[PDB]
Parts: sequence; C-alpha cells; structure tokens
Amino acid sequence: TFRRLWPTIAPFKAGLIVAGVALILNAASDTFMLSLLKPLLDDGFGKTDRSVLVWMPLVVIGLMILRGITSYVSSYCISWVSGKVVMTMRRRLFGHMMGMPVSFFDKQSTGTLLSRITYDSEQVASSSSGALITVVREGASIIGLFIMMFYYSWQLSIILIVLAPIVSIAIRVVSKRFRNISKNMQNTMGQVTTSAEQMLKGHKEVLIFGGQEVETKRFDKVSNRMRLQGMKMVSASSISDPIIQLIASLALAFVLYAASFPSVMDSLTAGTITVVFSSMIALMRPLKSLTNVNAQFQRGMAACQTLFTILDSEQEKDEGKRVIERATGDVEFRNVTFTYPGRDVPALRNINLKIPAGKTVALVGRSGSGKSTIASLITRFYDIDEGEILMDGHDLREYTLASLRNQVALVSQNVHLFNDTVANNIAYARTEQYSREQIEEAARMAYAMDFINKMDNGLDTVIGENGVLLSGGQRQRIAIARALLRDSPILILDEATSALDTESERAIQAALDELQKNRTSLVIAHRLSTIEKADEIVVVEDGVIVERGTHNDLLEHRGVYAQLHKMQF
Amino acid sequence: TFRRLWPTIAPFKAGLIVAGVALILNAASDTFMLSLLKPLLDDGFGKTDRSVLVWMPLVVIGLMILRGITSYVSSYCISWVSGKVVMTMRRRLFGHMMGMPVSFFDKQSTGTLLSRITYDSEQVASSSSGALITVVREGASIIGLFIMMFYYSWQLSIILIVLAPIVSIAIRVVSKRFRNISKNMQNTMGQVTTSAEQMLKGHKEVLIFGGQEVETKRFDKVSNRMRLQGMKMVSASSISDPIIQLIASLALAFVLYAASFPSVMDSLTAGTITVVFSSMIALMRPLKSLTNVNAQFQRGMAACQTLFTILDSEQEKDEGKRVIERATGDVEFRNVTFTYPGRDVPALRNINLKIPAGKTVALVGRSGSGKSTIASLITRFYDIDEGEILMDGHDLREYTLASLRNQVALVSQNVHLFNDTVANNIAYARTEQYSREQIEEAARMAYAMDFINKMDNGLDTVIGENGVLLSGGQRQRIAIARALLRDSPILILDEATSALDTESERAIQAALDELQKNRTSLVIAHRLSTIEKADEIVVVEDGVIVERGTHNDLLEHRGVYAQLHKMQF
Repeated sequence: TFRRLWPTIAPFKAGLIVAGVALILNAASDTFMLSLLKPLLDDGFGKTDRSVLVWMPLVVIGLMILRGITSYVSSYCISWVSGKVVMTMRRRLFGHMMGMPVSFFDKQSTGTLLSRITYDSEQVASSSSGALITVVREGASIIGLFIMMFYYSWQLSIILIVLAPIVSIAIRVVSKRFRNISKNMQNTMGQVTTSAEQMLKGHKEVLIFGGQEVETKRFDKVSNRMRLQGMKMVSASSISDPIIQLIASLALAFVLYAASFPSVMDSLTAGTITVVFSSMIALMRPLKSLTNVNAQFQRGMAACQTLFTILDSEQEKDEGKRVIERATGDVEFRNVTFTYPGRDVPALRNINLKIPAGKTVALVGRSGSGKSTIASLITRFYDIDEGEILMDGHDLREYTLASLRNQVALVSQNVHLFNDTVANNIAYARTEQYSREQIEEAARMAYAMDFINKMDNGLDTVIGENGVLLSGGQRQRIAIARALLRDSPILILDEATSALDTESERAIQAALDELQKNRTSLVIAHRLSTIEKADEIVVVEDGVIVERGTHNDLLEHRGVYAQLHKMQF
Repeated sequence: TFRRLWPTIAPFKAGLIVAGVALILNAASDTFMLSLLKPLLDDGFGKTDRSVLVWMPLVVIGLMILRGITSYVSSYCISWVSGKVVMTMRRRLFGHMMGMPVSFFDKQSTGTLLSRITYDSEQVASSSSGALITVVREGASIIGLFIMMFYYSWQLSIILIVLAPIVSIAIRVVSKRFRNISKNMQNTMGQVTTSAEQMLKGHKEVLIFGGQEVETKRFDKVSNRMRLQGMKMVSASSISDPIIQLIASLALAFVLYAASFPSVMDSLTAGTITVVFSSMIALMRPLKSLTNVNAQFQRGMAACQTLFTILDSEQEKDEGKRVIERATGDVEFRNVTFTYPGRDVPALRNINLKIPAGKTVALVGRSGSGKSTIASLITRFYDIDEGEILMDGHDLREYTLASLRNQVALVSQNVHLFNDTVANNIAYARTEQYSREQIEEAARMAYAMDFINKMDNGLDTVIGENGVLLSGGQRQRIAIARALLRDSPILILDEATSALDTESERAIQAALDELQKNRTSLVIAHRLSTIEKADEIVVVEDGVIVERGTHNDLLEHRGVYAQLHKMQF
C-alpha cells in the first residue's frame, strides 16, 4: 500500500531471504513429519516389521529438531530485519521530530509522541514481518500439503478438494441463516428487556398507588416472555452447530463412500487415507491464518502511514540566511502580535518593548497570560503571527535559526537535565569547544562547585534521571553554569523558583547577580528582589502592555504596577 | 458455595437429569465416533477394498444425527431449566425490589437494577449451567475416551498416560523458565525505552542549546539498546516454543519406541493405534475445559450472591399497626428533621407546618433548597431521621404503609404511565374496585376525555411507553383523573415544569381547580396562579422555613419570599 518503506529494508535483505529459505524449510519439515503417518501405519504397526518403529522415533526427533532450528533461525533472521528496519525508522523519526517546531510538541501530542517511536514504530514491523512469516510459511505448508495429498492419492484428494468449497459454502449459508434468526430473536429480547426496564422505572408511582400485587402480576408475564424468548434464542443458536457438523459429516461420509468403489479408489492401504485426511485437517490452519495476511499487512501499513505523517511533515521553517555571532545591541519588540497555534484567542496582543544594551528588563505581572509567551518568541519556539521582533537591527525570521538559539540562555528552575555527565550537561552541545578547565571555572564562579565536589565521582557523575537525582536548586545552579559557560549575551530568566530553601536562594541570587554582568536579560519577574533592582519594569495584561515605566515612577502612578504591589504585598 | 439457590432449581430438576442422560450420550457418541478409526483403518481400508466403507458412511451419519439430537435435546433441556430458574429468580427479585425503600433506587442504584434481573440474573444460570455441560459433557468424554484407550491396547495407554504428567510438567517447567526470562528482558526494555522518553522531553532545551547532532548521537546508542534488547526478547520467546514441542516430541518418539518391543507390538496394529493416539489428542480438549469448571462455577456463583444481596436486603420497614380508611383530618409537620440517605449535609432542619382540612398550603421556593423532599415524607418514601409528622393527629410511623399511601396522590408532570391501556392506567391498582362508569365520569370531570376519545381505540388504547407515546401535557392530565378518580384526601400538586401553553395551562388549571375542592393539599408552588389563591404560604431557606403566613402579609416584608416573588416576576 504505502510502500515507501521498502527502501528502508533494501539495505538488509539477507535476513528476509534467509527467513524465507529457512521457513519454507520449516513448513516442508512439518509436512514431511506429517508424511510419516503412512510409513508408520503401513510398514510399522500394521505389519510385523518392528524396524519401522526403530528409525521413525529417530526421524521424528530429527525433524522436530530441524523444525526448532528453522523456527529459531526464521525468528532471529526476521527479528534482525524487523529489528533493524525498526531501528532505522526510530532514529529517522528522531531526526525530524527533534527539528520541527515546538507547536507539534506543545499540545498536539505529548504522551503519544513516544508511542510513535516505541509502539507504532515496532508495530509497523511486527505486523509487516508477521504477515511475511504467515504468507511465506502458509504458502509453503499449503503447497506441501497439496503436493502430499496429490502424491499419495490424487483420486481421493480431488474429491476431497471438490467438496471443500461445497462444504464451506453450505456451512457459511447455514451459519448466516441462523445468525440472522438469532439477531431477530435478540432484537425481540431487547424490546422485552426494555419493557421490563419500563416496569422497573415507576417505583415511586407503584408504591403510592399500591400496585405491588398488580405490578408483580404484570411482571409475571413479562418475565415469562423473557424466558420463552431466551429459550427460543438458545434453541435457534444451538440448532446451528449440529446442522453444520452434520453437513461436514455428510461430506466425510461421502468421501468414505467414494473410497468404496474400486474404479475411483482402493489404491489406499490404511496409511494413505490417514495421511490425506490428517493433512486436510492440518490444511485448515494454513488457510485460516493465510486469509488474514492482507488484513495484517494493512494493519501494519496504517501504522506506517502514521509514522510517515509524523515524518513527512512540516519541519522548522529555517527561512533565514543572515548569520549573527553575538547580540551586541538591543533585542526589541515593536508592534508585534502572536497567538498560540491551535487556538484563536490572542495570548499576546501588540507589543512594543525595548531591551537596552547592558541593561535588563523585567516582565512583571502574575496574570499568567503574556509572561511565558513572550519568553518563547525571542528563541523562535513559536513564530509570531505578524509584526516584527528585532534583534540587533534585523528580524528573527531573517537570522539563521541555529545562529539565533545559541544567542539566548533560557534560565529556569524546571530545566531539563540530560542522561550524561555533569561536565557534559554544563557544556551540552559544546563539549568539544569548551575544555574541562573552562567547565571547572564556570562551576566555580556559578556556585555549583559545592554540589559537584560532594558527588561520588565528581564532575563525571551521571546527573540525569535514572541515575543521581538533584533538587530544583541544583538544577537551577546547573542552568546558571550552562548559561555562564556559554556566555550567552541574552538571558531569559524564568525565575520559577516556587520555593525558598535555606541557603539555596543565598547562592542562587549571588550566581544570578554574577551572571548578569552586562548580559541583557528579559527577566520573568517572580521575585521582588530582581524587580527592585531593575533598569525597566514592563507589565502584560492578557497580552496588552499598559504600564511600562520604571519601578519608581510606575509605583507613583497606580496603573497595574502599584496594583501588582497591592497584589504582591 | 451457595446451595440456597438449589431449592429454586429442585422443582425443575428433571430437565438436568434428562440433560445428563441426553448429554452423556452426546459424549458417548463422540468417543464411539472416534472408534470407527479402528474398523476403518485396520479392517476396512488395508485389509480389503469394500464392505466396511459402505457400512461406515451410514454409521458416521448415524452417530452425527444422534450427536445432534442429543446436543439439542441437551441444550433445550438445560435451557428450559436455565430459564425457568432465572425466570423464577427474576420475579423473586421483582418482588423485593418493588417493596423496599426508595433510597435504594435514588443514587444507591441506577438503571443497572435492570442488569440485576437481565444480566447478573442470567449469568447465574448461563455460567452455572455452563459448568454442568462441562462436568458431565466433558466428564463422560474423558471417562468414555479412557475406557476406549484402555480397551484398545491397554499396554500403550499406561505408557501414554505415564508420559502425560512428565511431558506436562516438563513443558510447564520449560514454559516457566522462558516466561521469567522474557519478563526480565522486558524489565530491561522498560529502562531503555524510558530513557528514550527523557530525550523527547528536553526538546525546548535541546533547540536552544544547539545540541541535536549530539542528541541524535545519544539516540543512536539508545536505539540499539532497545533494538538489541528487542532481539533478545524475541530470541528468548521464540526459543521456548521449539523446545516444548521437542519435549513433547520426545514422548511421541518414546511411545513409538516403546511400541517396538515384542510385548507391546502384538496388537499394536494400525487400527489399535490411531484410535489411541487420535483419542489422546482428542482427550486434551476435555481436560483443558474441565479445569475451567470451578473458575466458571464461581464466576456464575459470585453473581448469585450479588443478587442475593439484593434479595436478602432490608425491605421497607412496614411498622404498620394503625389503618385509616380516610384521612379526614390535618397533616401536621412538627419539628421534623430529615436527611437523604446518601447526602451528608442535612437536607431538612426543624420544620413545623400544619395543613388544615380543606386548605391548600403552598411550598413556594424557587431556590430549590429541598422543597420537593418535604412532600416525600408524607408518603414515607424516606423516613424521618428525627421529629414527627402528625397525620390526622398521629405520627406517620404507626400507620400502615399500605393504608397511609392510599390517602395521598402525587400529582405531577413527570408521572409514570404504565404499559396497560388507559382504563386501568387511570385506575392503576384499583381497576377491580372501580367500574368503567366511574372512569368515564372521572376522566370527564378532569377534562381528560378529549385526549382519550382522540386515540385510536378510545378508552382502551395502549398508552404507556412503546404504545402511543402521549406528550407531557397529556400525561399530567391523566394523573388528575387518576387522583380525581381515587378521590384521595391529600394532594401533592408538584407543578414542577413552568412550561405553559394555550388550552394546556387553563386545561390543567381548570382540572386542578376542579380537583382542589376540599382536598387538603400541599402544593409545590412553581406556578404563580395557585400562589395568589393559596390559603397559606411557606418558603424554605436551607432546610428551615423562614416566612409563614398568608401571601398578603408576607409581601409587605421583603425577606426571602417577597424578594423571591420579585425573582418570580
């Protein structure tokens, strides 16, 4: 169907070929083991030659060991191709899902985003190879059990294969008739049960009118009808299996009857009949399983078109060629409006903010609708709807995306830590650029050296989850170390502290003060300490900025900043 | 477990015995049908060419017509006892669920009460009788097939039965070892697959720091650790199934080897070996199903205690000693405190209302603070927690419930209409006492005759649900005739819905005006019309009445009623 997945398997087609050559072999070994019933019943028990019961245990063991060997080889050489194509699909989804915009990550899919690399990305192969196994095994077993029947007895096999369509259609017709009859009877039972429910509903009226004897008399007939319809349903459902079994036995009796005549048959001597009929019994499983090949292959290709919709999708629009090395200027918002994708209500209205060089601006206002939003826009996590965000006499869209992200340091208490050494986390994405001495210096001046020396191995301890666990404050200080080592000229201090641990703030505030040397920062104002010492204070109210003055003058005018002090104090 | 169910089955016990004699014959007709293989293969096919194969097709049909008759006589004669005990149980549940307090119906249970007489009352027989067509059906098949196996070459059945435990435990030990090994490899998969989650979570932090060629490298090694662990999980699960077949095939090799020696080989002839081996592989399905005979007999008996809880629950406390022919007096509330069973907050504080004879008190509260439940107490739908409701000078507790509820008519718009035609529906629970002439005048006196004459059959049209489906306006009118026909002294004129229309409001109000002639009534005053002529007015705030008196004297003082009167306006 959606066979753009075949090039993923083309580099490894030597496990599919081997698991077709050693699975056709498994089917042939099944049908050869089933062929032993004729030598057994003819030249073994039936005859006086005990030798056939001496080598037949050995052949049975040597064919079951061959079945096991070719069923483990057929499992390893498809679990190696259905494992490596899955590996390639997973690491190809984790090269397009790690570049595309945050909007897909925002609320389109959060928990299922890992499902689309764990469950669906393994289902695409556990169903496609599960269908290849079925088709190439039950197309070998079915051919083997056809060749066996037509080799031992074409006379009986022809009349046994002519009847199989006849028996199948007769059983299907009978089952359809009784399914329709049972469906009608179940509809009638549903109506009667609805009547019983309606009898039950009027309890408060039955009590007040005193109709307990009349209501139970009326239900003595409703329940009697429930019984007489239930036994009708059972009689119509349990008369189906006997009739279809009777039709199957009519066919079996006719096959036996055909064998009576000498012209048609009687070349069979007590092992040929047992092999043919045992194969026909064993021929039902590799038709019942074979019919589901297309259903399983389509169920394993819907879960590939899903992965292609995740993959063959919009990436991050890197429509930029201008390269900036250091934000030696001012990052300015000017009449820009933005709304979250997937929602219509503007989370951010027209904005006009100035971030002067060598100075910091505080995003005050605990409304919760406008503070976190503007923080994202500087790094182009969510692209603006229309307007302009300016960064050193340019626009963010103009600048290269890679050259923009490295200019900004998102400092927050809730900061991700990678499953790696802390020396790698502090120099994440820049391990080659920054030497160990630089990391030591950064941790020293970021006040994070106290925690790391306490750790077991020190700077090389695994810090992420599934390892050592560090409290919110340690994560904050590691973020300060990252930002200060990277020397990002722009800082977006979320300051989502949400706690005041003893001596944690005493070091965090000092580290932030040391960080904010001349680094122009758009601080999210959660702590009044930074608000008091701020070059400019700007507030947001449902995306609208109204009070923009400094912390002193904006206190005199009531507006929202004094009201924030009223709300804060 | 609970043979207190048995006395309901004991009267109808000669359908299980008939379905124990016509169901052993079903099993003895399958072990005889897996015995023609001896005359077929041994004497019929290999020994000669004809004769036996002309006699077989009749017996195969003759043992599949007798396997169908005794499979439908077995099913009908259990479905007659599996329906006649369910019917005899259902109407026993609908004689205790129609006499117990309304509290069980109100939020302690819901429409699942139907399931306690439709699903959980047929599951008691669909799984208890399903455990008697497995302990007798597949309990004479096992005895039938064991007699056949020992009748045919006993010296092989002992070898074949001694190897059934040894093969079974060895398959169980092998399946035990490779179920724990796969479990351990699945736990290891949980660690690495969780590590893949922690890569996706840091997408906001991945982009800003620029590390995506480094993060994809960290996933190239995590993809393997969940691929190679996926090859170990398939290599450890696909190696169990080969071995358990090889262990099973070490018995077939040994049984065939055992038959090689002279002692067993004497009559190990082909007919006396297919019937023994075809029976043993046909003996697994009886044994497998017989194990689920206490899992199904307790699934079908756990549901018996579910409805015996409903059956043996506490019925309505009919502490009745006093009987009143007619409530020719005054209903008087006096310091009545009551809470809904199931509501923590008390829904009614102290209440003291006297209803004079031939007077119409009104409960005008549109706040909805439990005005309706005040009327529930006069009918003893919910008993008073503390206090006393003096009806005709004595508390409701002494009066008989059958006698008390005959003196009250719950006139409302949500009245239930029973499935009976509308001549007993008007005279529900009293059709024997009242003749058609009274109903003719009663319906006429209530102005209901127009709707009834309009109907197809007139006074005997199926009126309830699944009948003609009258509207809400018509349903309320019949309650007026039903109350007017009975001429009960006390009325609860609910008047719940404020919806009104031309020739419906006047039509109802004219009927209510004609109804409320002496009829000392308590009106839930949602309609402003009755409030103006109401002799007394009471409004309930929280659980306690605040204003009590005539509507004129309560309008001048604003309080709650007058302000509520403005709210009504």
